[PDB]
Amino acid sequence: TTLLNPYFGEFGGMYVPQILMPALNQLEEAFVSAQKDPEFQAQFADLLKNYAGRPTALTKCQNITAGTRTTLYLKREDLLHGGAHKTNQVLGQALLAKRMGKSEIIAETGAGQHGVASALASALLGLKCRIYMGAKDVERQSPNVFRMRLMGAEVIPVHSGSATLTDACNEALRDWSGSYETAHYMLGTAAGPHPYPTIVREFQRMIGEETKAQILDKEGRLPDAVIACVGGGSNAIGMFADFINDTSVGLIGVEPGGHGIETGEHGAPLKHGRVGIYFGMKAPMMQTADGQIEESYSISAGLDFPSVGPQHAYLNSIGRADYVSITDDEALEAFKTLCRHEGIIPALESSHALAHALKMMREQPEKEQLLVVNLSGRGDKDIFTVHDILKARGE
Amino acid sequence: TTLLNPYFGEFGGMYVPQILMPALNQLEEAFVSAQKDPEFQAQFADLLKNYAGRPTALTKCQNITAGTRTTLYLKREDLLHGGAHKTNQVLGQALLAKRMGKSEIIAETGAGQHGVASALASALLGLKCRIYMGAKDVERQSPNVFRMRLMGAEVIPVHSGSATLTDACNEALRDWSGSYETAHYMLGTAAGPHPYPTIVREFQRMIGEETKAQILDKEGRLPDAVIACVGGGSNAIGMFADFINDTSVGLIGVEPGGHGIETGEHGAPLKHGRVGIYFGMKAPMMQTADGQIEESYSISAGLDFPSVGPQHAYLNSIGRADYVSITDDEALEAFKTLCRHEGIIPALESSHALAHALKMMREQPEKEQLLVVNLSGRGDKDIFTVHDILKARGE
Amino acid sequence: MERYENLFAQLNDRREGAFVPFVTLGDPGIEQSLKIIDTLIDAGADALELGVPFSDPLADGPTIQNANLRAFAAGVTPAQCFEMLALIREKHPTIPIGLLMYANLVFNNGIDAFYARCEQVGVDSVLVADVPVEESAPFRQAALRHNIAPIFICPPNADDDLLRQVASYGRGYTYLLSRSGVTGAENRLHHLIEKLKEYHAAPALQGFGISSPEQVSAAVRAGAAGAISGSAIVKIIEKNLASPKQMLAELRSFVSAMKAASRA
Amino acid sequence: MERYENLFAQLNDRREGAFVPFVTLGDPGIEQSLKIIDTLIDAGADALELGVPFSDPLADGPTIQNANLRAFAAGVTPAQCFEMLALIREKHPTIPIGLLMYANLVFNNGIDAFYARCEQVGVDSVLVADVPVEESAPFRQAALRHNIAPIFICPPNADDDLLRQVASYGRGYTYLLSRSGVTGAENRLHHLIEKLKEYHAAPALQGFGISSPEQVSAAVRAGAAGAISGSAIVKIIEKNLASPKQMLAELRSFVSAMKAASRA
Ligand SMILES: Cc1ncc(COP(=O)(O)O)c(/C=N/[C@@H](CO)C(=O)O)c1O
Ligand SMILES: Cc1ncc(COP(=O)(O)O)c(/C=N/[C@@H](CO)C(=O)O)c1O
Ligand SMILES: O=P(O)(O)OCCNS(=O)(=O)c1ccc(OC(F)(F)F)cc1
Ligand SMILES: O=P(O)(O)OCCNS(=O)(=O)c1ccc(OC(F)(F)F)cc1
Ligand SMILES: [Cl-]
Ligand SMILES: [Cl-]
Ligand SMILES: [Cl-]
Ligand SMILES: [Cl-]
Ligand SMILES: [Cl-]
Ligand SMILES: [Cl-]
Ligand SMILES: [Cl-]
Ligand SMILES: [Cl-]
Ligand SMILES: [Cl-]
Ligand SMILES: [Cl-]
Ligand SMILES: [Cl-]
Ligand SMILES: [Cl-]
Ligand SMILES: [Cl-]
Ligand SMILES: [Cl-]
Ligand SMILES: [Cl-]
Ligand SMILES: [Cl-]
Ligand SMILES: [Cl-]
Ligand SMILES: [Cl-]
Ligand SMILES: [Cl-]
Ligand SMILES: [Cl-]
Ligand SMILES: [Cl-]
Ligand SMILES: [Cl-]
Ligand SMILES: [Cs+]
Ligand SMILES: [Cs+]
Ligand SMILES: [Cs+]
Ligand SMILES: [Cs+]
Repeated sequence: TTLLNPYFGEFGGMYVPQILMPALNQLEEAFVSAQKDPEFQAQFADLLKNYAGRPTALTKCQNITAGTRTTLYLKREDLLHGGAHKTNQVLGQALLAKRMGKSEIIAETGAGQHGVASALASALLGLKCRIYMGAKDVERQSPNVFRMRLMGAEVIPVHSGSATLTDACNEALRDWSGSYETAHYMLGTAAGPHPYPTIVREFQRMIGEETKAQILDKEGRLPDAVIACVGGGSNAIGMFADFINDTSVGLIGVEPGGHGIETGEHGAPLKHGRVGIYFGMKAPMMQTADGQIEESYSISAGLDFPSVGPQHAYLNSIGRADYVSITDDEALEAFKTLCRHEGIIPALESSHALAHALKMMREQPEKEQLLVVNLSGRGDKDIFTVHDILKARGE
Repeated sequence: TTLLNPYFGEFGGMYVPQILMPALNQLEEAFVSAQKDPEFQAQFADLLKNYAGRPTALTKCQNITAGTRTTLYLKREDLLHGGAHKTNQVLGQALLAKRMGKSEIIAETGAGQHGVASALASALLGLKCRIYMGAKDVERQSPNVFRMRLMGAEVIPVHSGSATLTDACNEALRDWSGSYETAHYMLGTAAGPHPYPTIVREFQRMIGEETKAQILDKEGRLPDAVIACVGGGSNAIGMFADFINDTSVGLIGVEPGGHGIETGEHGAPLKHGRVGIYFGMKAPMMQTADGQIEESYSISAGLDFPSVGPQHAYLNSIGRADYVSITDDEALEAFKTLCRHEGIIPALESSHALAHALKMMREQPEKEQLLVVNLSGRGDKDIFTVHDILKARGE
Repeated sequence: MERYENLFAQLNDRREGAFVPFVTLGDPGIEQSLKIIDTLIDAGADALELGVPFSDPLADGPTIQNANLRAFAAGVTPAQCFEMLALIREKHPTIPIGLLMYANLVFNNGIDAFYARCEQVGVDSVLVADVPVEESAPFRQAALRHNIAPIFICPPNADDDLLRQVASYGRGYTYLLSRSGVTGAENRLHHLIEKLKEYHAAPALQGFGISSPEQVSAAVRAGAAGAISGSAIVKIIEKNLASPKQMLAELRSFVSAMKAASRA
Repeated sequence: MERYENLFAQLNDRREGAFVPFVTLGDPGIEQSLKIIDTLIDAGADALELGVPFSDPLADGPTIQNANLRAFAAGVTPAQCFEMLALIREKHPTIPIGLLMYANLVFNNGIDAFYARCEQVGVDSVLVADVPVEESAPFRQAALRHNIAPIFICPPNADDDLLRQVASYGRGYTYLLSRSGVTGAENRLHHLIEKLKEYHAAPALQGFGISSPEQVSAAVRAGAAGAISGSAIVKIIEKNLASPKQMLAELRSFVSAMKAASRA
């Protein structure tokens, strides 16, 4: 029994070992109570404004749309403390842990952005934080690993199986299986078992709420579409949520196409995978014909996750949101274009969303359209990756 | 003849070759006109808010002051687009260049933060940007150099003499000596010949103006002191300016003490150098007994500049502002402390200011004091430097 | 299903509890796994719990994680597991065979078709490690339609609603969880056993951390029907990978000792 | 000061313009610099412009930047420069000697004391490259008190207020700047010359980019009093660092050609 519906249509659920169900029920009840608590909301609002820096700017990009009838705004989650939207919801979950009387934080991370976000929130709020990260990812993300440890967090490489995100996901749930009485599991995206897809959405929905207020102030109308990259789905659902009942506003999620959908080396399970049950949820997955969870692929580490949040699968199924993919090369061209013509260095994750907006503009340049891209993070973390590609390419 | 006083007491002036005086007079007149132009002010305000992200947060740091009677706020210029306060005034100078009908930007940089700021402003406003940087600095700041070039700027290493900031300063003035009819020299700090110390202050004074409004809102009173690191003096004078007539507010500038003042390996000319004439101004300098300009030193590249802006020398002389120094080791301990107890990674430059506030607190822990630190940038750029020291040290 | 009811009736007539080992199918290879399983039965095992190798076993500690990877190193697939299961049943008509599954392998080609394949090869029960009772309806319905016992976990943190749920919905045996955490012999209940009997639950087997004969006798003394031991068996496999014959001899001596402890 | 007035009076009597080379003192070494300077005079130089090596010569192009660093490579200091200057004056009583200074070296131990030292060793003029007329008051006052001509730059972008300023304040000669930019022979005015004469300015010498005899004759034809050449001389030094004797012979032939061009 739960207080809230664990499913979005047929997607979602609570597919965890029985031993973890009391932890999820506790978390659901604490969340439901906190959402009715003006004291909790005020503390969350205080941290978001005075510590993280909200509201974030909404930037009109004039140079990149010149000569077309597209107006393009970027919602600047790259300016949030920590450098990405991940910071929003870890502050809320850290307050939820304290509401429950918990003193320790467990977190998983692939790219390191959510782990850095979890470590900074725990340092600020006095929580002891431990972060699981696939050993492969520890090796390629030495900067973010050092950031986490500077903030007092314990970073634990996971040599299980593939030694990547999903195995870090596994060891986090393994740990929480025995420690949930004192520790809260701070999941990093809008996926996993209920109540996490719901909590993460509500603790990211200021993205879309601010965007709506800002576009109404600047343009006098709602956007024609809002566009966001989709790894697990947290920045996208944060941008989408306040527009879901504005049925004139298109909701476009961009999955990583990697080397090309036809190559199989991609991260686009929503449109090109198959529904399965893993990581506590029923959701589209990258999986073998035999039902083993496959490895995804993307140039951007933050999108390299073989599933997707269940609310996205549901919004797709009913036709409310449309999902597309963008390849490595398209994302790289969008990265360069924003650097050179707007002076903003975007995360390679966010560059997937920008690339699709640039496609919408370039394919139909006399179509009048007002677009907002969720600029989910800054791309300082990506300059070494881009440098190595650019000069291995010749340019 | 000038419109404004080129001197602060005996410090300052316009000590440039005669050929450059018409360029400085043009710039002064354009600045004076722009400051009376509501259209210019509105465009500058638009860029500061919607592109750079102002206002920046004022963060209360509870954990680091626990058990003392110090209340410490951090003015979060680390959250500004680009990652430091440098972005503020390059947006204003870029608009001044356009006001003059100029289409090219010349800039100098030592650490790369001002060069990255100049490149992003020029990309946004459609100016062709070229950036001089000592060859030594090009080698140690490969990340920032790659950022500048991604934004379309030309980065030119200077093999002159010491091949550091002052020689980059020299080649910039050399270039401007012949190109000033089409190019504007975008100086990066509150120093050099008039009118630059005045312009840079006025285009940074939103730091202190916002701080005053924010502290009055949160605390109901003015701070007891505001504290800022001093390289050339731009973030410090930006924080100080709106408080200069609030004579109860202490103004504390922190110079880099390097390995220790007694070692001679420091960057503290205001308190431990000698007045000289160089870089277009009369100001305290690091210089040999024979009047050759010496090399400064600091762990932080952004403070490694052998002089100081003339307004700081003047404020010191009349006793309105007090200047102190902080060594490498003190700055490193402040860096670690903020990471671990507030979840904020500060620039090693800003860590000098934090270190002195922590000293004020720790030396007199029952003294009631309300302090603001200018947190001039974020320290992502510094994690490799800190990592190498920490493990060469054993910890 | 039928095989558990016959086993427990015989064990009570012999005044014995059940000893039930777990192994991963195909660890360390198909041929050696089949010899491992025959040794366990011949040494005294009363029933079997058999894991199908899965990419992401989030309920298993490091010992069984490594067992899954050893099986993957041999190229073991679910289809090869079901051929093994048919051969095991053809050799052992009365031994109850339970599967330890992860939900995606059951759901992959259709939940009903999974349980139909279980019936065809002669499996007796299926435990789906990441399906709580709250999500269990389609699994337990398919199980019962194909004469497969659905096995439910009774955790130590259970309440009375859960106990009534597991008692009503389960068949074959009730898996009495020793503790929180994951599977493992590194980390080592009578109240629950009585309420489960009160609610006419399937007979209880304690698992998760049983590694010594004293723990088997303890489970029988607590009125449980028996005990399950997985990691202790898998560790013996892991210790002896270089000597297959020693592996079987060590397995035989451990199983014999554990089964001896179930008389009293 | 007096030596420039006597020189220009003699040159006009000989119907000649002045040719004035620039070199950095102590480039490439003290001993070789002294021989360089004696060769320039013996070859036809009418006056000298001599640079004191400075850490940050922001008005010099790459040729003279490298000259400063060569001098620093030899350990040349301002004090060693002033000992050279005294020896040069003792050898050459009538040759006007002008210094090219940067402001900090003049200001370092006191502006008045700098010009007193200039008088003691027999310097005739001082050009401070980074002091515009707007900042010149303490320098020109100290200069005049010690019988030193303060040399002012007339740029090509000058207006009539500037022309009247340089004409009134300057002595010795007026430095007629060829162009914007910095010193150099890589980058190669009669209106200003007449107004300067109208305002009774010191006689004009054109500099910045004079590298060929045709340019000297052009300056004389434009009614200037002569021409100054720095980088062309320094380049000859830079070309011949490995052969000191060839360096002096090449210097002699260039200076002789440039001085010949000043007759007409
Ligand atoms: C800057 C940025 N944009 C988008 C995403 C995509 O995540 P959602 O779909 O928004 O939840 C990420 C994710 N990062 C994860 C994955 O490794 C992590 O840090 O651990 C990100 O860092
Ligand atoms: C983050 C930060 N804080 C303080 C300063 C110090 O500069 P002011 O005193 O505020 O003008 C700097 C400077 N950087 C220069 C020097 O190399 C540059 O980037 O080129 C800085 O980057
Ligand atoms: O002796 P141990 O500690 O290795 O325990 C035996 C493990 N093998 S098993 O098939 O019975 C088994 C039973 C339940 C499991 O997870 C769940 F409880 F969530 F369902 C996992 C494995
Ligand atoms: O022939 P070039 O092009 O090398 O010119 C000669 C340079 N030597 S100099 O002493 O007369 C000389 C004169 C003026 C200078 O700067 C100033 F104009 F700002 F004052 C610098 C050098
Ligand atoms: Cl419900
Ligand atoms: Cl359902
Ligand atoms: Cl709410
Ligand atoms: Cl590192
Ligand atoms: Cl808003
Ligand atoms: Cl409007
Ligand atoms: Cl097209
Ligand atoms: Cl004035
Ligand atoms: Cl003055
Ligand atoms: Cl104003
Ligand atoms: Cl790089
Ligand atoms: Cl404000
Ligand atoms: Cl108040
Ligand atoms: Cl003390
Ligand atoms: Cl048997
Ligand atoms: Cl059956
Ligand atoms: Cl059966
Ligand atoms: Cl039953
Ligand atoms: Cl002669
Ligand atoms: Cl004299
Ligand atoms: Cl004299
Ligand atoms: Cl005169
Ligand atoms: Cs447009
Ligand atoms: Cs994905
Ligand atoms: Cs305090
Ligand atoms: Cs300094």
